[PDB]
Amino acid sequence: ETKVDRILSSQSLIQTIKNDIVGLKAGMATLEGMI
Amino acid sequence: ELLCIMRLWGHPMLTASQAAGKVRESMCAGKVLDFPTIMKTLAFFHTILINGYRRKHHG
Repeated sequence: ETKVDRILSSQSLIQTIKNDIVGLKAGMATLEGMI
Repeated sequence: ELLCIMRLWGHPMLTASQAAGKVRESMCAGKVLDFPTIMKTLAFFHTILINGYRRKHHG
């Protein structure tokens, strides 16, 4: 259970990754929009 | 009809300098291009080509 706890704590580091990647996509569209 | 005859006064005489000067006015004037617009029209060139080749090829 302690090790499962460690896995759970990182699984939401994934949620931040998901957000950062979404931010990167909006940015990349900005680059394409602005020449 | 009056148009098509309104052109009736002889083709004017030329001078090298003026023609060269105008086509120079078409020389470097600015690398102002809109990448989104050129990319969109690129995509449409692509879809036109693909649709056409599929049409006649019929495969």
